Amino acid sequence: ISVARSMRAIVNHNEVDRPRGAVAPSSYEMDTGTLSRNGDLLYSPVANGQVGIPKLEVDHISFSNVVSMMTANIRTGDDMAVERVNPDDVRAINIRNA
Amino acid sequence: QHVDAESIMTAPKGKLFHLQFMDGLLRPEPSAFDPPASGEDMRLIYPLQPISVARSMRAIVNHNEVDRPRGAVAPSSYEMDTGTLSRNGDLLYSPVANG
Amino acid sequence: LSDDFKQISDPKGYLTYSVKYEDQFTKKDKLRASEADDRIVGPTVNLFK
Amino acid sequence: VSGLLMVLFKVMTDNRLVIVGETTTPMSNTLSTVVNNVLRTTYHNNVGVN
Amino acid sequence: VSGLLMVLFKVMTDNRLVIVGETTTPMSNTLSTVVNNVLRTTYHNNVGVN
Amino acid sequence: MLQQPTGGYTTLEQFAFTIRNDGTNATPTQFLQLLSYEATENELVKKTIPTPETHLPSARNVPGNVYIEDAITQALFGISAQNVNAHGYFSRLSALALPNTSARLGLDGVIYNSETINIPFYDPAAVANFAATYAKLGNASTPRYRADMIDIYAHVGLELAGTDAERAAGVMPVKRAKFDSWEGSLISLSRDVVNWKILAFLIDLCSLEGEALRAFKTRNRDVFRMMLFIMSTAVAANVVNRKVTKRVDRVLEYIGVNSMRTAGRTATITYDLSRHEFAAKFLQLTFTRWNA
Amino acid sequence: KIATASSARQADVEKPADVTFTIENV
Repeated sequence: ISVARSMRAIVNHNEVDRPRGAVAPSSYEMDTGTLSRNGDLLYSPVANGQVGIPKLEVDHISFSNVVSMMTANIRTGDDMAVERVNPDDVRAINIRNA
Repeated sequence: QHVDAESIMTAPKGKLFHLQFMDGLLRPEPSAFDPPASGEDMRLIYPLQPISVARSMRAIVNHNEVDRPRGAVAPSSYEMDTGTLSRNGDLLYSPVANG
Repeated sequence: LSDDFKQISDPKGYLTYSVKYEDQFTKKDKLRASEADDRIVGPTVNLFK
Repeated sequence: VSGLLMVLFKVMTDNRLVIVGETTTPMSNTLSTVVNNVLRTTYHNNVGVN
Repeated sequence: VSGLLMVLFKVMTDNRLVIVGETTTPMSNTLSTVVNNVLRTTYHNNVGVN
Repeated sequence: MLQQPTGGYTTLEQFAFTIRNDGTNATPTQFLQLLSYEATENELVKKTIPTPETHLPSARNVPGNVYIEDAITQALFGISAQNVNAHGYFSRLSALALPNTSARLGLDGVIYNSETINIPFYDPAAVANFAATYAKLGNASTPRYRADMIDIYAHVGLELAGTDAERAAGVMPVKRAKFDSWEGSLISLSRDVVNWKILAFLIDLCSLEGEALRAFKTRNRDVFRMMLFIMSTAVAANVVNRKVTKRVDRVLEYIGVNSMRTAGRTATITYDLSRHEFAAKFLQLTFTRWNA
Repeated sequence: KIATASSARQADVEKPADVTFTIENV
């Protein structure tokens, strides 16, 4: 039933020993690895030689991640405006040629 | 201030003129959709000698959050030396080479 | 005694730094120095902001 | 099951695009050393739990 | 030129003689390390800019 | 002062040029190996490069320490570089060009009007040789001296995408470059380049003579090719991505053909007209020295 | 004095992005 459970019994037992059945958070909750070459999220490498497993690829939840973001608002407010200028004479307009 | 050409060609000798000069280095890039400027911005009065001689630091702002803006000036090292009193008690900068 | 000198504390120097700011430039990030490091470094950082 | 669609749907159409919020650049001397190991020069004022 | 004389003159006759002002002796633990490298046990409360 | 090695300053490990490739260090040549080209119907045909003007900017005295290396590398490669044609820096350069000037050009890339001893600095003869040509960057904007911003890039293409036969022929098909790449590969490439101490490469290119310089050209050809690649992306008319078999392949089109593009973009660094004049002049000087 | 349970959950603080007029570099 307790499938959403992450941590259990955050209290001491004899000021050192863990209570039987208390649960520390899984390591993946704290991995905050890196963006992949294409920009996918990934957990950090396990062994030094192997590449890190993508966070979407496995079933673990992970509560620290690298999010890309703009440093300040994209909508600066200098909206584009243009000088439309009409055809001089409507009869002379070339409808033809594609 | 606004200096007419006539005033520079008729100011009495020995009167101190007072000129102003832009340091436009701290001037942000134009908006990408700001309208084109048809005509030109022209300028006639220029110094004959270096002017910014009292200048110590220039453009204390980032360029791309690492690169220095072209023309920004860090303070000279001597501003920060605080060396020592000499044997007679004169002020001195710290030794350069160890010897 | 003759007043040959002029006792003073925290002496003022002959040269001082003047500074002109362009007030549209401010870092989005905000530094949080310790109170003592601000007591020391502070007049400087406030001047060369 | 109906609810799952709405999660899926609501996530299918999240168009949020992050802009940096208020940040802080603690001096290393004001941070206990482990936090300094974990911090990276600066952080959003609204660090959530972890 | 007249002004230069007054600088020279005013400096020729500066009779100020420094007395220590209010000082401070921060504990090293309250100072970020570079400041500790620069400080020398104690300093006048009125450090000016540098 | 650093005595210049017979092989040039570039032989020193102090001046190794390197670029991250998906974040790992690599020699420029092994990046250029990743590059692949698809030719099209158009043909680049290099013209003779007009000989550079003899007029250095007047060597006027200026306050402060000009940071010349950062100026040049920024104007060529830096993101949205500014004030690239401000004249003072090159006034100091032409000051270096004089036979017995007090100014010295430190390994830092700074020029110091004093003989400030503590910083090691390049041999004055070599920097005189360097400034004697590169002070001319100081007239990049002046109308009489502006470089052809268009035809010069053909040489760029030839020295980048050119096959040895295409190079000897003096003509090549216009090419569209592509390579397997990480996101932001071009910007990160430009960051890796803009940190290059190109003053060693240019002081060597100007001061070295005969067999040592010819060996120098064969040795540093990949570096010059790389600076050329960053410039080419700055002028590429269009730059995109293709998603072949999970791998993404960045595609710049087209090499060797300046588009006079001015508005910035996500893909690449982008010259304003000032940076174009600057880069053009730089290319004129640099290729004129490169082909002799 | 009776024992009591309680609960909490981390709050949303997702403001729509602010419009600063100040710029941070040249």
